[PDB]
Amino acid sequence: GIFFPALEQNMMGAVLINENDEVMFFNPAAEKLWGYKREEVIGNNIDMLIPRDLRPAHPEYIRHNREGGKARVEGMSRELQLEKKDGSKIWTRFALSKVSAEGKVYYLALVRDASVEMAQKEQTRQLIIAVDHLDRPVIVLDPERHIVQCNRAFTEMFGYCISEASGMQPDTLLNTPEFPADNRIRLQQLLWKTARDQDEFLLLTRTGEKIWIKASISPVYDVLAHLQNLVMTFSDITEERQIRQLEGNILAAMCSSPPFHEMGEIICRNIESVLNESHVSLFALRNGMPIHWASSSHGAEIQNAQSWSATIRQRDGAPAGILQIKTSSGAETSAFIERVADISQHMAALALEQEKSRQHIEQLIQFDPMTGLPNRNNLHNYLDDLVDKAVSPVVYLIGVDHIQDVIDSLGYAWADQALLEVVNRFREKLKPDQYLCRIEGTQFVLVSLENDVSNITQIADELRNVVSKPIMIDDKPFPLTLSIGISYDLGKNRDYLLSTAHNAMDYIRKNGGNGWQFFSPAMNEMVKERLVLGAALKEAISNNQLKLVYQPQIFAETGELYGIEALARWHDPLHGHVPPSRFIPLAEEIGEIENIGRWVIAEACRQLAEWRSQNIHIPALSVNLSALHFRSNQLPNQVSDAMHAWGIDGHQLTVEITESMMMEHDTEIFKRIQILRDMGVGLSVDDFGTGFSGLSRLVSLPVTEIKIDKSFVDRCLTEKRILALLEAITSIGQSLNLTVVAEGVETKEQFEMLRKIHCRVIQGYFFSRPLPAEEIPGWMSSVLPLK
Amino acid sequence: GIFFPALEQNMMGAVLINENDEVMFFNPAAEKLWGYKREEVIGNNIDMLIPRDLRPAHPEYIRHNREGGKARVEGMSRELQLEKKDGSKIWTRFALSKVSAEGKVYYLALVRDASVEMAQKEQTRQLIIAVDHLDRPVIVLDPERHIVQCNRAFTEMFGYCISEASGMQPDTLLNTPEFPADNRIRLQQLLWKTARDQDEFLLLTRTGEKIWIKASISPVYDVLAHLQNLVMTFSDITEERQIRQLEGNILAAMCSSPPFHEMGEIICRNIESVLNESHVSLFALRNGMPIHWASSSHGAEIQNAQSWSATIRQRDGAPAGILQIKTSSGAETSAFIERVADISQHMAALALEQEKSRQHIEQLIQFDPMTGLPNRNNLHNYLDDLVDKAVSPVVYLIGVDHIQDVIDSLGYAWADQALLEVVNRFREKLKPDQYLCRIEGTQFVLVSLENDVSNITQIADELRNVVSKPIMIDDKPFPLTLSIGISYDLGKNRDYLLSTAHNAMDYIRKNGGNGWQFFSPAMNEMVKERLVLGAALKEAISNNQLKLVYQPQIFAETGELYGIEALARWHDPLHGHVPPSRFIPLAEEIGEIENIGRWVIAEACRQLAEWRSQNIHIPALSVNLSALHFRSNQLPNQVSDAMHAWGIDGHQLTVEITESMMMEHDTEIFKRIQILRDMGVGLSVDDFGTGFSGLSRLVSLPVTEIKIDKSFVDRCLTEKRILALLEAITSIGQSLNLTVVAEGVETKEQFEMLRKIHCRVIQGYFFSRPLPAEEIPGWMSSVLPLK
Ligand code: HEM
Ligand code: HEM
Repeated sequence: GIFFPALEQNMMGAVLINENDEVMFFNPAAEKLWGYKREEVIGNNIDMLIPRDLRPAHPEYIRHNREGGKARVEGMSRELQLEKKDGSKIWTRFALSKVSAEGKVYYLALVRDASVEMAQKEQTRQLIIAVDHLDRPVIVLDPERHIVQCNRAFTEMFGYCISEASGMQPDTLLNTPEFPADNRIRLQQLLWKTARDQDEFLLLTRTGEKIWIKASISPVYDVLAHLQNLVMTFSDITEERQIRQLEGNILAAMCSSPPFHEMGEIICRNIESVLNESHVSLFALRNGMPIHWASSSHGAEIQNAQSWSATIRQRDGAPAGILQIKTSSGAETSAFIERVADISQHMAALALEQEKSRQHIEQLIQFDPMTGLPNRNNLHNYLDDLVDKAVSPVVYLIGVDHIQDVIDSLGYAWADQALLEVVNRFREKLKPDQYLCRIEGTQFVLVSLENDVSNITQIADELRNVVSKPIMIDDKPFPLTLSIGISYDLGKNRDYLLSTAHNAMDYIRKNGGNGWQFFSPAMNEMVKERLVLGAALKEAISNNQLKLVYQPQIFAETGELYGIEALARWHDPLHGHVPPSRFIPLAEEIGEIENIGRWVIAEACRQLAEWRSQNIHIPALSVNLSALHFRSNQLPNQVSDAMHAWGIDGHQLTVEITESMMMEHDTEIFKRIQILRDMGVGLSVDDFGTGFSGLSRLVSLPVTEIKIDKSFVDRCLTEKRILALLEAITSIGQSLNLTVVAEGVETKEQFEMLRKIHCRVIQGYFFSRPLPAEEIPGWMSSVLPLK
Repeated sequence: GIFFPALEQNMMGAVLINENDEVMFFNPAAEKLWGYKREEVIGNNIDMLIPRDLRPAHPEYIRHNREGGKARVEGMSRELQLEKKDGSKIWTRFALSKVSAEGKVYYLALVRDASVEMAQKEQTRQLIIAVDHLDRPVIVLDPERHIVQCNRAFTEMFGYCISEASGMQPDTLLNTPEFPADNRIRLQQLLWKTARDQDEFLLLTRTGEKIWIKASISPVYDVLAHLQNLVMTFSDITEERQIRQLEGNILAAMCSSPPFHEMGEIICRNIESVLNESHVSLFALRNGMPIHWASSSHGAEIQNAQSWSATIRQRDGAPAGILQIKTSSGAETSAFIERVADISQHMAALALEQEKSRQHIEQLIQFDPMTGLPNRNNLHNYLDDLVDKAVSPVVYLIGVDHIQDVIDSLGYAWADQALLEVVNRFREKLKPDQYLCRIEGTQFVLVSLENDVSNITQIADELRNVVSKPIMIDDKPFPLTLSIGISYDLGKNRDYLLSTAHNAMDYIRKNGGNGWQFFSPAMNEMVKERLVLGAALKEAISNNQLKLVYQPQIFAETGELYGIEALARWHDPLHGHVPPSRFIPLAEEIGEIENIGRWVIAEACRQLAEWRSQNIHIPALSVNLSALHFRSNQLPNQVSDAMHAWGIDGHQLTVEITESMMMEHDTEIFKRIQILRDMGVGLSVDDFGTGFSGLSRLVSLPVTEIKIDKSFVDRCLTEKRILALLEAITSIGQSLNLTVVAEGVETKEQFEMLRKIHCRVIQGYFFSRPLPAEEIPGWMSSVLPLK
């Protein structure tokens, strides 16, 4: 038979199975397939040829193709995986056909090895993901200018599928608007142009919005140099420019250097604004852990959405952040999401880098560029030094308040200068011991060592008075004040001091600002009682409750009377017998020293005159002006008025002017005081001048009394180190014809020591304790002399 | 036999041709394929079934196969366009097999259609062309992470195509430098990521080049949700990487806020780095006109140079500048030039906006917000007020220089920190009366009010020393220098002074990297001449070429010469006859304060040795040492050494010091004076003691004699108080044999004016003008007394 040699020498594996599913034929092509030899399977069940794992399902196909023939179908050709005798599940092309061999229902199966074309199909399967995956849409056109294949970017960019765009003109697919009318002419010209070309089109999506597309056509010929294909690519220019301006705006915002979470939120907001129908949010990396960096308020869930992840990497190293964007299906094309993701990721890397650099910068900056002052870093060391040296530091926290008005009105450009002006006033005001710092924003710190209550009640006042007059901006005033808290304690660490200072600083502002306070309620009480005492002193001068007392002075060599001294004296049921060691500085703080001294001298004069008018006389009275410092320009005015109140008898009066030199700062006092001698008052001095030999010890000044203070005589009896200077002062008195008085003496031994040196007047608890205004007349009417 | 039905009833197209090209077998499948009938086909030439246009060569192919053997190929297969009997042409897969009957040559043809396969092949060529048309590389990776496909972009940009790349790891396929930034591990891990990711990598071409690829890996899953393929896209981030570096650098710049011109220069540097041989220019817009803000310095001639412009607009879109890029003709790709235009323009946009704001506020700002120092306008108003008041200042143009080191190494932030550090030194050292501002950039200006050349040079030298110490920052201290220009002219405007000082600073900076001078060299020579004089004094004191004069003091009583006072002199031929009032301050300036005094005392002791041999019995010898300013660092040891040098006990030697100088350090000074007491060396204090008047009487025993200054003795007509000074001295004089010395007597009338006051010693020109070293014996022999 002719069919015998052709079947025998054939390159396709032909096999036949009887109606009972048993095989009866094989060939060398079948041997190239499977692997079994002919005799191994001739007359045996087909199941052995069937794959071992496929045998359970084969009977179903057998029944379907025998009982009903799969709806009376002889067979078909298709691909199937063949498990060769070596166990390899190779791929081959199978074909089936019902046959009537021997009058029975037999089935003939043809097989062909298909490894090579299977590899071609693998190439195509990779190439389809290579085409769907792409940065821009691309579609190839046959000689008749019909769309044949497209990509996922094309589909998601124009709302079209391959089924919808198959075999149809690009313009017919993207039906163009009639406005302008030349769009059709231009697109035809470009599409039918035989050479590579580019142009711009105004396509409108199947689902809506217009896109100003930039389309390009390129040719591809064949061996015969004939038109084989024309590849057309629709690069986006509308959304492409949207991403370009997205990067531009992200860089613009980042150039202002806003804080970390602000940068994250800005990036998220803009990313969503471009890739609408999505949410975005970033995570930062710290200590090898992710922390939610920023998010936009539009975090609502959207159906049919997919996540999309990227990693933030700085100049090198592990990630600095995690990028995640959830986008709803149909929101925007995948390549466009890629375009947004790359820019967002690189911009986020730069954002992380900026914060990282700012960390090391701020942590080590030793001066804040605004105001150029020291900052927290320097203040930390300048407080650690003091705390470890154990010298009690005092920390004031200043807060500028009522500032936001300038920021709102003129803007930051002028609000910065407004702060700098006050900071410069601080510098012009402060002193070498003090240290200044600007910790953050409108908050500053002052470090001091002098920590007396009366010192702080003045430093705080200076700091708060710095801003009395308004700040001049644009020649227009803009007021400000300060809330200043004072921390002062021993032992506690700088951290405790700063915490307390900030507590007080915020507390003052919350109460209303424009003020100052200590941290300690007890220390605040202290000043409350001080203020009450000051008001009481005001009322006291008003109501004439203070008095004066007299300390007798005697000629040390004879026992005759020499003078009396007017020691101020305060009496009060609310506070008992306060001493001049405490009630004078209160008068200085309250500014009533003027009335204090006025009443003192006035009552001294009135007592002197009312005793002169009676049958009693005394050598003189000495009022110590230096105690209240009596240093205003009315220094002679007050005494002149008081003396004129009852006539001028300066010869009967003495005055003490022990300002360290009384001319070291104000020469007007000296130039005007000569009226005292003109009236006859007895000038007196305690200290010894320094410069120019104390102005040649002012022989021109008619000094009368030289007073050796209490301490000198108190310490004299022990040491010749003081006996020598006592000798010198007494000798110079005796030589320059000056009367020397000693303001202290306790027991007979001190008086014995002072006797030999020829001291002229001695006063102290020895001769007579101070005796009030009511019975010193009795003492003088009784005792003369006292030795 | 089944061999007949095996083919006769087959559905696959089958034909057979014998040696004579006659069709011997033609199956019903072949009938339904071609359209002929079996009877019409059998016995006819095979060419009838061949396409008419291809028939002529078919017999030639058959003859070639019959004769040449063709390596006895058993069979083959392919697709060709079959022509049917009706003339229609279709694509039909087919295969050829070689069979032999009766020992002759026969050929068997098998045929199927697979027209959908031809359509898929058309789709496959289309996929290849679609992916290959775009220049972005894409590759596909099997599950095991082996690259299994490539495209034209990848092969062109990496050398390896698929053939030499398939079936191996991408990390090995892609070679990297030796872990420059740990690139190997990053590539390995990213290649192993299971979720979509993207990073950057250095990859070296076949030749070997440092190119950067933005590897972007994405997975593709199957229908059953398993990892199926890994497709990645290496976008060549080289232009993109360059823009990344550009953005980072310019972001760092704009954050650090450099000056506007340096910002433009940085922009130009980056622009030329990304575009070699570029003549880029930033034509900003000022007052509606294009102003050259900056440009790249490489303006070399270019043939048909490519020119482009980018528009710089504010937030509202109004034009504000033009980035004009000029480059080699067509040397820049459109896709990359577009970005170096847009991104650079949009980053410079905020620079321009901030600069416009700063320019609007420039005429009004009063405080530079980087150093806190007053800006140019404050200084201008201050100098205007000073000149209106007729105050000529000295503009210490402190040109803080060498800052370029920190600028190039650590950048603008740490440059500002160093500037704040140096202004900290200036602020702490400047005296209250001085003023300091910042005229521009790094040029500070410290306005003072010192006209003395000595004070000016002292301020310059102390500024130089305070800047000399390394300026610590970031634990890498940098040395810094100053170029202090100075000027001083009465009645000249601020413009005159600031032009002069600026020109002087420029002149000195040009002549050297450090120094300081005046403008108008007419007076700059003063520093050089005084320095030469200082060197000459150094030489003279080292050589011991000075001289001494011995002025005697004559008793106001009837007596012999009380003593001598030794006064150091100097006589040189070149520098003139230098007086004491000149060289003593020069001695302090040059640092021989202790050395000159040591010479003075040594000469005094040697001359004491010389005198005693003759009848010169040395009543007493005072060697001053007050104007020479002995410090405690060298006083006791050196002053005492001269005592033993020639055997003269202190009973005649005398030193002098002012208590105003003793008060400099009260801790130890007079201890050495007591050592001198033990040695017998007397101490004659100055005009009078300072405060407390006691150290001049106890522990120390001065007032062995005390001297009255000539300025007072000759001015007694107004300084009449020196009479009381004399009597105060007389007190302790009669106490323990102490004495006064009125120095400066010039007439017998002054002698009468003094002697009435019981002064014991008279000195001055009148009784005896100073005598040369060797005439003391003559004066002694001649005058006893003169009266
Ligand atoms: C590697 C060996 C084999 C494999 C992998 C295999 C697999 C399959 C599978 C999965 C089907 C379901 C329908 C389809 O896939 O098209 C099928 C159908 C069928 N199989 Fe097999 N089979 C093998 C061997 C054979 C052989 C040699 C025969 C000989 C007749 C056979 C008899 C049939 C029949 C008659 C059908 C009906 C298909 C139709 O009518 O379209 N099987 N085969
Ligand atoms: C549509 C029908 C046919 C077409 C288009 C066609 C075309 C061709 C062409 C162009 C060749 C040259 C070699 C090559 O292309 O690889 C060839 C070779 C050949 N053809 Fe055909 N042919 C057809 C039908 C047949 C048939 C039915 C037979 C039956 C035996 C046959 C026998 C041969 C032989 C023996 C060769 C030699 C191949 C070799 O030596 O490698 N041709 N054919």
